[PDB]
Amino acid sequence: SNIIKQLEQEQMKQDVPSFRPGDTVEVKVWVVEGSKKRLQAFEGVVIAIRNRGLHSAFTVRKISNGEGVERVFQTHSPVVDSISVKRRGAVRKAKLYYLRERTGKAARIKERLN
Amino acid sequence: MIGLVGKKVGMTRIFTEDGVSIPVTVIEVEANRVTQVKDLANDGYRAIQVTTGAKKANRVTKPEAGHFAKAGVEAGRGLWEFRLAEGEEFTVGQSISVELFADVKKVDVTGTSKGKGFAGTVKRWNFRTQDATHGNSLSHRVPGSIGQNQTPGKVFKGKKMAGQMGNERVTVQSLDVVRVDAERNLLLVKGAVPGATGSDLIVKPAVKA
Amino acid sequence: AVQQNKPTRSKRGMRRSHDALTAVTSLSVDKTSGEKHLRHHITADGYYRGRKVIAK
Amino acid sequence: MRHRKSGRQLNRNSSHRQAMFRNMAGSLVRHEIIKTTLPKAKELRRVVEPLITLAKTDSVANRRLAFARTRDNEIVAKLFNELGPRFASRAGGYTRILKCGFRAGDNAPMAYIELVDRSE
Amino acid sequence: MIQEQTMLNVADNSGARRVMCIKVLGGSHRRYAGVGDIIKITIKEAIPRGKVKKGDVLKAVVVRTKKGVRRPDGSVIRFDGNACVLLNNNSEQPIGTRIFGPVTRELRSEKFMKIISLAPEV
RNA sequence: CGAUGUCGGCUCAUCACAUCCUGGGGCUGAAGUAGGUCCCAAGGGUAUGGCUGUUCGCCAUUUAAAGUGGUACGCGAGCUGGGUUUAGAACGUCGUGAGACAGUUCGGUCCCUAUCUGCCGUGGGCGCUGGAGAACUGAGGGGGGCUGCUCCUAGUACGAGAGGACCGGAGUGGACGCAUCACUGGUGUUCGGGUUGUCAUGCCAAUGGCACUGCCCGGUAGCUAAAUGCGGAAGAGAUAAGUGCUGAAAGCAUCUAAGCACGAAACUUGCCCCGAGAUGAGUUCUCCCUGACCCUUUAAGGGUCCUGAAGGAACGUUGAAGACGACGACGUUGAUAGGCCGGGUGUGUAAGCGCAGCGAUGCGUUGAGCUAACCGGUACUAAUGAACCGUGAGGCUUAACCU
RNA sequence: AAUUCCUUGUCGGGUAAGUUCCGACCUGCACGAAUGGCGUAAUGAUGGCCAGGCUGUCUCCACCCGAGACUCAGUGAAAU
RNA sequence: ACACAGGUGGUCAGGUAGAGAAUACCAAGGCGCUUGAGAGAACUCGGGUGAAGGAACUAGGCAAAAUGGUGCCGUAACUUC
Repeated sequence: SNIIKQLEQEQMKQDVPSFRPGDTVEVKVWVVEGSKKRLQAFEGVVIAIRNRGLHSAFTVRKISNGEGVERVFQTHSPVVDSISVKRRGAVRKAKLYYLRERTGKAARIKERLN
Repeated sequence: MIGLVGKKVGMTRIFTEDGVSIPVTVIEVEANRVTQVKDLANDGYRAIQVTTGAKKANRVTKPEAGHFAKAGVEAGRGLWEFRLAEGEEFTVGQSISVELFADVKKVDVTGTSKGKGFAGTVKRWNFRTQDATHGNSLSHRVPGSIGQNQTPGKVFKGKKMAGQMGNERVTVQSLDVVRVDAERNLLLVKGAVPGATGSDLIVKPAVKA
Repeated sequence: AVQQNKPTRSKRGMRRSHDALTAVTSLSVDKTSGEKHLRHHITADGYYRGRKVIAK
Repeated sequence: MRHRKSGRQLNRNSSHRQAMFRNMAGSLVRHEIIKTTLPKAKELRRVVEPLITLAKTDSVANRRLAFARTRDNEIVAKLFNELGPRFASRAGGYTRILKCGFRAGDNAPMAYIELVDRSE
Repeated sequence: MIQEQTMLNVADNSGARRVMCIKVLGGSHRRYAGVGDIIKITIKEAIPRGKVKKGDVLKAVVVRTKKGVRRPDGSVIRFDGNACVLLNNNSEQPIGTRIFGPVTRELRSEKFMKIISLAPEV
């Protein structure tokens, strides 16, 4: 039924970037706490991103030592305000999972400059 | 006021500002052809035949076709009927849409629940698996007991045993409508309805508020 | 006992009443050969629908 | 029942199913018609049809394509050079199946599978 | 999960860092604890510089888990390991004077007042 | 005693009510909040951890509550096999001794190709009265009948004060069911890439075979909880305990006699499913069949001529059907399924070519090469035009109207 | 305790609880110095206990693969 | 008993890898396990991968799992040194 294949495109956002693992994109969310509308940024590196169109997956990890946080955001989520785009990373894995157990000097990556 | 027939066609998500994914069942409803309104034709009451659609002209049967032959010689793909009490109706060539629900709340749906073949036990009756060590005597996926020694000399009627899942409907009553779109055939209901994508669905207002 | 009394010869026949020998009905006649066959298989003379599919 | 996962299993392992239908596809190139079991006739296609489609478009060089299989001197010479110009005008539909009863009773179901273009 | 025999990090000062879970609290036939829920915990090493002793059993609130949370914001949030806050044996609420790492705010009961008010968590 | 395998445990049952928890009522040496107590009640709910071979027991932590019990103190052709109760040996000890010990310590045998009933799932034959299709009705059955916290009532009634309520709607968890793969994890021997050793193509390149999917990293479709969503409502009928009115036996009194209304979480329903073999086979709608001759003690047979519907199956393409059947879409008056084409997801920039480096190897022509289930195009391939069963208006009586 | 019935004794160490263990006490139904009495390097596919590691043993199993099973064509038993 | 996954003294020692008659691929040389064909059910024998914890299991951490190579550094208590 083509209605499903309509609804998965006609809901796509029109101010969203295309980005990769190892990037840092400075995502912002509304928090949805109290009547005084908040805004919160989550800082860290992209470990998984795209593709499912509207449904596309997007996960960020803080990689802080000795302990940090990993969060799922999803590029078209109703609660995401913005994706700001900050730094690049030089990594070839489509899933950054070899880094997902690192936090020390083994977690430093090249920022895709030449 | 009566009900409608359509098809599941898939699972989808609601994209709510509560951040949760929340499932919604699509339910695609082509306008039901309402090919006959009855006047005291059996058991002293009034009813309407809602008619889900039609059949391919090359694959028609004579005893099925005669039920729709005044509206067309192409059958109806669903000989469903409903009681007429909330109105007075006459038979015309205008199909009824999901606009029937534009001021309605809380509905119930008959589906075509999970066809799993054999189904077994762990995925039929939520059974558990027995101790897999100290040496296992061909007794890993076994029920334990099914009864008790000699006094009954039988298994009880309505015992849980292995047996298939399929050839079943199931009716779900915790539903309400979201889209009601007579221009997209899109009913859209809160939560997940029984059966796979090809399941044929019957919807009406629920008596539970 | 392993069996308490040997079964009646009726029980043997009642299984055979659900064991109908497949013998197939409505044999098709070929459009070029002198053979008859099953509707979707080749004749023993190498013809199908009167077309000579194989040598003999 | 596993009916939503589509594909015929047909015996042993994917290494023997590679080797046997690769050998039998070599024999199909020799005779252009083969008699075997009705399930085998359906799965033989999956070696033969890609080698005919590999020759569908005419383009120079790159004869290294697929050159680790069907390399016997009695049939390798027909790859591109006959598998192209005998089917490349038809736009698919290279082969047809026809049942032929059973084997020696020994009740295995038999079929003939042929190419839609055969030469003698 | 946060379940029986699970070794955990204590979000409390002056004592030792290692503590062990023995069971889940509140409701019937309880397996597994989620973030904002209560457990009964053992003091595994204590240290003489803390306010509780080795082999004593206290009440604690689950504040972080390696699989974390997925119901409040709807999207999954995951931590690096597992930690809980340690409650006063009579007065309740945290026994120490400092709480380490990020903390839940999803629980609503006013018996947790001084940890559900924490501005650094919103 | 020509054997009927055990204690406890795993795992799963069924019943009692002497009710552990739930609802109703009356007292309390019960102000309010409560607890304990008794009278009605069994649909719904009824621990986990440790020591023990162990019921019981004792200890730890908690819960709405940690019921009292029957069944061969249920459940070994269901599982276990520590203690028991042997094959070997050991400590204590009696006796000159073999030996012995409901005294002790280790080591240590659980075999079986299920009958008839049954229970869970699934087909075929007959009958319903000429043959089929599909609904409706509901004689009948199954599903199902708990609970913490939090809000409001209200800091009101009540109470110096400490402390603090009805009614029962709402939110949020727990237990237990029900459903779903759009989410999110995991998998992914029908996808791609990296790679060790060796074998092949004479060598190298390149590609492939073998070695656990040879090893390694991601992954579509498919599936499934470790993921996801949702319940057991409102109202009606009828009750026992019990609360009362009106009132007599008993000129008073009284809740019972007449008369009557109320009263529970149970019961009868409502709801959801299945249900006419409901032979008691209903009711209705839709479809198919419009042929006679001869003979007679016949709600029956004999002879003979002509003649093959509806629908299902066959037949084969096959699906979100599947143990086999059965279901279902389509079948040339053809999108039923491949092939060919295209898109989607996954993989990750190759070989041929050119450049850098002594080289391994890298860069660029090249966002390359590849490919499966996801869902569109295209009759290129196959489901052909048929045929064998199934027939020819279907018995008897009574009532009515016509004759 | 490889030995002690009531008895699951006592205390220190210890475990969330230990009829476990180790050490201490003598508070061993008839342990007791050549079958010795007690320690003890070396040896242990070693009983009673602990920690550290590691896990499909478990919470609780989910998917993937072959070979049986299923179905079919042939050969064709036994207990009873 | 049978053409049965069994028993079985002696002779011989190619190439790559390896220490090797392990093991992995192959010569010379030999064989295709003498009942098979479909289907792709649980369940079952034998394999592969696995979230968040961990012995919470069991009379017994049983069974499984981790470790593991081969060169060098380093190495306690106890001891009859």
